Amino acid sequence: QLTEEQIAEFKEAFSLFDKDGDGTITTKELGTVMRSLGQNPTEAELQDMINEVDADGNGTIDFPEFLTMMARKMKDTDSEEEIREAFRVFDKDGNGY
Amino acid sequence: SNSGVRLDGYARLVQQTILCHQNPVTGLLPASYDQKDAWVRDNVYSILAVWGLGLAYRKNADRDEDKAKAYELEQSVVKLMRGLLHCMIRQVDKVESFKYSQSTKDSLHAKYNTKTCATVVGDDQWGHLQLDATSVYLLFLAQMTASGLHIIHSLDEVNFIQNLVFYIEAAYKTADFGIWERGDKTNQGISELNASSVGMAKAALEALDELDLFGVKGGPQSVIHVLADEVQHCQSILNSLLPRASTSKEVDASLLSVVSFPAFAVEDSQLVELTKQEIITKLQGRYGCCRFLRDGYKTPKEDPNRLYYEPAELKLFENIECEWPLFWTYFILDGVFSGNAEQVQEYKEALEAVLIKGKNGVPLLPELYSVPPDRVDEEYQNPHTVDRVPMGKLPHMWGQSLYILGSLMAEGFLAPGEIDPLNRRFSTVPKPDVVVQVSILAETEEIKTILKDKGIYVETIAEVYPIRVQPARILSHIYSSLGCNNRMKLSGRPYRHMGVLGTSKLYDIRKTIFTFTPQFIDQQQFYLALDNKMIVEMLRTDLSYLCSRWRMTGQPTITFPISHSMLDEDGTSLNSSILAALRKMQDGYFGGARVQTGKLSEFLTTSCCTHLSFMDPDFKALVLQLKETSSLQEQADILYMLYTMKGPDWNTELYNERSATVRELLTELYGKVGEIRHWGLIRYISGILRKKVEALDEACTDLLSHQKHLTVGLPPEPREKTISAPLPYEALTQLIDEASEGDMSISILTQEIMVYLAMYMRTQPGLFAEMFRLRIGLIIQVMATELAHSLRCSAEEATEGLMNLSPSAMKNLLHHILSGKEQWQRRRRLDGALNRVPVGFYQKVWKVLQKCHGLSVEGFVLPSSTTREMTPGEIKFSVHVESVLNRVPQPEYRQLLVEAILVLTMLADIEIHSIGSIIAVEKIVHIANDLFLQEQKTLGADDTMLAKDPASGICTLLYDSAPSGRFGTMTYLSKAAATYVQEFLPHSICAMQ
Amino acid sequence: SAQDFYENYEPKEILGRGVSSVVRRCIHKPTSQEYAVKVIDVTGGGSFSPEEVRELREATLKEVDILRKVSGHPNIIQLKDTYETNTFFFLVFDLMKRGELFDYLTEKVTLSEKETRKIMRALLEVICTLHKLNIVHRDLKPENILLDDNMNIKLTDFGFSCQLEPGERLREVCGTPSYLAPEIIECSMNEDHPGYGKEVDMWSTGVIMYTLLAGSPPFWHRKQMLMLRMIMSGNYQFGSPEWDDYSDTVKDLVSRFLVVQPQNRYTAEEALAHPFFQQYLVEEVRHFSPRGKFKVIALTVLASVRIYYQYRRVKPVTREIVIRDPYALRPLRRLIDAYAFRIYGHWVKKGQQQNRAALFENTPKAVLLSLA
Amino acid sequence: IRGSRFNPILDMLAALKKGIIGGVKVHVDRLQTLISGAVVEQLDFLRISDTEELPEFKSFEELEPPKHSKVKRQSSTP
Ligand SMILES: Nc1ncnc2c1ncn2[C@@H]1O[C@H](COP(=O)(O)OP(=O)(O)OP(=O)(O)O)[C@@H](O)[C@H]1O
Repeated sequence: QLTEEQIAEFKEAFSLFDKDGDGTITTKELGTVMRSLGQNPTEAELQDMINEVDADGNGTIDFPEFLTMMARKMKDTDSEEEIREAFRVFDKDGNGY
Repeated sequence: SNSGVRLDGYARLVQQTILCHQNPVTGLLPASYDQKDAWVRDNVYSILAVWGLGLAYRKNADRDEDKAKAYELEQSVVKLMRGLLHCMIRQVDKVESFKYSQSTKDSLHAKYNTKTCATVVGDDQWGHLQLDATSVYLLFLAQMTASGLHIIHSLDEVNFIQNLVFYIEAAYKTADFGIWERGDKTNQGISELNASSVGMAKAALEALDELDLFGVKGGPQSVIHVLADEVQHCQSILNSLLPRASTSKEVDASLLSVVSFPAFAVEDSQLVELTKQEIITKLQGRYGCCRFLRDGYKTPKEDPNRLYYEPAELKLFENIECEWPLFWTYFILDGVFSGNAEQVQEYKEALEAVLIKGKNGVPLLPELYSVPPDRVDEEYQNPHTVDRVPMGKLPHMWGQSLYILGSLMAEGFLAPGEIDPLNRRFSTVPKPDVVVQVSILAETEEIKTILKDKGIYVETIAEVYPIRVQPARILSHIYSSLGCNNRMKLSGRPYRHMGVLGTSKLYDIRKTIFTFTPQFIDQQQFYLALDNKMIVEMLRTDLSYLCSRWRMTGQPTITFPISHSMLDEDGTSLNSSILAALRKMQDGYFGGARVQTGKLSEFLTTSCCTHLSFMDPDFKALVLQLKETSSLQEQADILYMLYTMKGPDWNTELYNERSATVRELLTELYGKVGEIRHWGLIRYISGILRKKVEALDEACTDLLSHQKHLTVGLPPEPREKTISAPLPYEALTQLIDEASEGDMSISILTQEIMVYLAMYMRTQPGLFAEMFRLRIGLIIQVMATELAHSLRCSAEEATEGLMNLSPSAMKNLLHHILSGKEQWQRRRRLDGALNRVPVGFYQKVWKVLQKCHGLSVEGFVLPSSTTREMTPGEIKFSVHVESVLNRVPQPEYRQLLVEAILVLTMLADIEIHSIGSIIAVEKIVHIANDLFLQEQKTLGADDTMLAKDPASGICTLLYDSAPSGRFGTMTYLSKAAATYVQEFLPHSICAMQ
Repeated sequence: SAQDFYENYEPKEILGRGVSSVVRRCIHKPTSQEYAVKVIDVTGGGSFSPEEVRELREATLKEVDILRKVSGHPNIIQLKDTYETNTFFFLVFDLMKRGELFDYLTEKVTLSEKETRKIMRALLEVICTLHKLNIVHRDLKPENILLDDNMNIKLTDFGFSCQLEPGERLREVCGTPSYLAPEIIECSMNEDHPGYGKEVDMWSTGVIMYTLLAGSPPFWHRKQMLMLRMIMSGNYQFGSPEWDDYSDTVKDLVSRFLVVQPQNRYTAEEALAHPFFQQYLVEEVRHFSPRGKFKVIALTVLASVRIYYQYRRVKPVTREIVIRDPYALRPLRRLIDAYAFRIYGHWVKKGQQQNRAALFENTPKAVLLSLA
Repeated sequence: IRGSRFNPILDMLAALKKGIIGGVKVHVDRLQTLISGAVVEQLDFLRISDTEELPEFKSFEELEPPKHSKVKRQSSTP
């Protein structure tokens, strides 16, 4: 079961995902966010990701789609791999914390 | 006046262009160039400009010069019409010979010579069958007669015109060479049905429905009588045959002449707009519209001094077809006629540029524009980019006359109501509704009383002395004596059946009102009228048919006598079905029509009444055994043997006081059996008597109008020849008898089945969808197998039960089978037996053949070189694919091959590569079967589960397996196809998407 | 009278057929409308006794009364005009250019998430509206529900639905054999259970959702006895390779919609209150302590990292896997299922004998099928 | 043509169509056919008139269908 705090956090994440409020994450906004973070995904890779995330070929991502994607279960190994990757990304400086 | 100056200029232009070749003595204009030959259609279309000019000049009367000019133009038109009439009466023998047994060698020659009115070519060096030209000639003759001109002038000429109408009315079930006189795209000495022909014939029959050729001074003896059933059949044929050009042409620019000013023979304005849009999309060019796709006329190749072009037109004549401005003139006529103004201006502006000047700056319409031989690849790669050059008949009389008429129409000097006094412009106006009137008559007093105590008031056969009621055969015999001339060796209208649209109207002969019952209530002709459910069902059908069109003026009237055959077993009350039908009609509603009960005299006040002016003044041991034998079935059997050995027409000498022939005894036996209502020997009696279902040719042509193929009897390789074109009644009966052979009852069963198929095609044209060919023999085998399975009996018992079932039971079983409703093995067998395939199966097979070298079906081969010769929309490719797939005689194996082809097409869609080899579907299905057997062995199934087909080597579980699923046959077929592809790939996979 | 109906409505081509009914289009002459007229006879061609005729008349009058009771609902079919004759019934309704849900479902095999969401939302709305007026339909089937040009579903076939009062239960046994609750079979065993109730519609909604989502009815067997035993036992299961790629909310909704116990079954109002049908537009009361902001930031970072792994987790074509098993690829499985349905799309009509689940055979055809 | 008078009008029209009505023989045909070939009376004095403006004569015109009730010629309805 979900919670009100989780719903509010998901809504805030969806709002912050796009620079302009239009109900869609948008390919251009996602690319700009990726470049700001320090990543340069390929156009073909981005298109493949958009197609895989979306349930059809409309090419747009909605808030329910993001909520469903965030609701996936990673089990155990994927969870520790994800947290390790997040820590490595956050730990850019050579300090160990 | 300025208008006078413009009219004088138009008259001068007409005289300098068309009238300069008047060709006196005969009056037939030469067809341009150095031809010295006259085409009836060309002359008829050319005289339109002269007729319009004369009509325009007639308005400005009261002057000697104008009156003289108008009289000269009208007399020139009359002289041309009379010359054509003399030309056509010169082939009275040909017309009379074509009247019976419709064949291409019996029709009058389309090409007529110049003065002296003789024949210029033989009967085999040209296509002498063009009903469109004669029909349009008749229609224009009717139009001129209604205008006021006198053309038809003699009673012998009236009889000839009636004979011509009888000759043309059979256009809906015959194949001609068309306007182009070349049949389909490939000549090859073949002919096929054309929509233009049947449409123009229907319009001509409508024009001459009750026209008086002698004018206002004519009498009742100089009028034409045209039946409405044939016209409605033609209308139905056109409606079911106008999403394209014909059965072979996807689109023809000649279809404009049916949906425009000429003959206005079309309804459903939406269909007209769709046809115009598709013609513009597929044919419009920079110098007019092409005649049709893939035409080689006037090309820089193909050996112009040759005929009967071989099938090598894959790309030679594609995208470089010539364009004709006459279709632009037709478009401008259509725009200027109905309601359009801007379209007229734009088409005139477009056509003015393609015009070529002549002597003294005279406008001239070139025949066509051809692509130069040097710039052929440029046009092929870049369509409609190169510049063509004028060639052919520079003074095209047809096109010039059409353009002149259109310009005169647009300039306002003429009105649409002048050229069309028969108000054919409003043929597209929707019909609001129609109320049908019916009457019920009691044969005897007992029937009237039985109807009375049930709350229904009827009138008996008597007491209506001013009105007489007979069956339709009398009406038929009466119409058979129409247009009969002994001196001219004219036999009149041949004996033909009539639909419900003919018997509905009232007839007046010898100052007596005559009403005829519908032809379907004749139990003597066939046993179909015996069944009460059949009676009520197709009575509802014909009521619906009458309510639908009713194109004829006046109210209709139907008479339904209640005979003695539909009473109950006790013979004291009516059956439930007929009583229910009477009660339903009493409430003013039956089926899909509004009806009202009443008295015939009341309906006589307002109804459709027609006046027929032309009617004004040891053998002995066998006989003893047959007489004394019981078991009436065995009695009919012995009668059949007697008829077979020595009883064709010889008297059996059964009686002593009177000598009765075998036919009398057969009729007596049939009458006796009809009372007991036992369907054990009725089929045998019908087969012996050789009784044929009425309007069988109508059913066949209705079935064939939807691009369908029919086969008669069980299929072996040699016999069971397919039928692809409409066939006469005699030849159709001969083919049916030949297919039935000595089984006799097979012919009757086949007749019943195809008549049911034709009935169901009109009512529900969705059950026969996805079906390309229909086989009566396979259907008979399937119903016998299904009935044997249901009754768990033998084949002989199944045949006996099928024979014993009532016709309503036959219809119900056929409907249930056609719907495919009531395990997987049986379903696959039924699907394969009826060769049911998906709609896009032909396109998928064509794409696979394009992407593969060929397909192997364990025998012969299907090369991929045929994809360029044919098209996915061509029925020839579909029939070739069906014949290739029909080699295997196992319906389950046929379905397996179909699904293997489908999965192979899906794979070929998935992988972007060229196979470059021949793939065997038999090997694929064998690999799938082996994989399924291995999987079953691994799972734990024993020997009794892993069965083997006696003659196919296929596990029964595969047939019983459902199509889709985790362990469905789709997955196994896909695995086998992928394994075959990997086996025929260079040690790798090339599937990426 | 019949004359007024004839002068007001014009019969047209047949649009549908029933057990004893013919559906044809009609045109309102004063308005030039495109309504539909239904024609049902009385005597049935003289094939039945007048008792059957009077029973049919009673059923028709009950139908028109119930329909007029719920008239005015945009989602519910409306009876514009009704007529009665001696030997014919004339009824006027609203014609739609789209077919029933059966045709759309068999054409599309499986519908999209938005489509199923809105369809169950509309169905819940109509069933709760009916409950507010104390009416039981108990005949919710995919064939009995139609669609329009706006993809809006309108329930029909109100001849069955009748008025109910608190404290009374019905006892008739009927309906599609796969659309019955444990209540009806318990009542019809000999006499024990009282009668009908309310949760029959809830299980009807559940099986509708299951059929629309999974593509096949939840319960289907080759034998009537086996299928009724399975339905009574309530041993339904979710397909392994079909239900994996769906959000958990639909599994939960289906599970509570198929509860065998009528008491534990979710109410229509409870189903409407679920977050699946809940939507939000804008709010300004989302204020909390900095701990809430930290939690929101952490969840946003987690979601971003999760979506950062979506493209790298995609699988290649894997042609070898296709050789070993074509069901691994979801698009390939969907394509082959659609092709198989298109091949055999003409054998999907009314009747429990043949249905969508007949085409699918998940069970292995081995020696284990003999045991029962 | 409305009301109970619909029947007598139809009877008179049928009598006219038959050929003889009231002891007088009549012929029914299209107007255009009757006009053609018949003697026409000439009134040339109008052209000779010296009036600056030629007088305008109002001819019989088709009556458009109403757009409020749209009575499409219903039955007699006594
Ligand atoms: N507006 C409409 N347009 C076209 N078809 C319609 C319309 N309304 C209903 N139908 C069709 O008419 C039938 C209505 O149900 P009806 O009660 O007449 O049939 P039935 O055989 O008794 O059973 P069922 O109730 O299960 O359909 C269905 O076949 C439906 O598809």
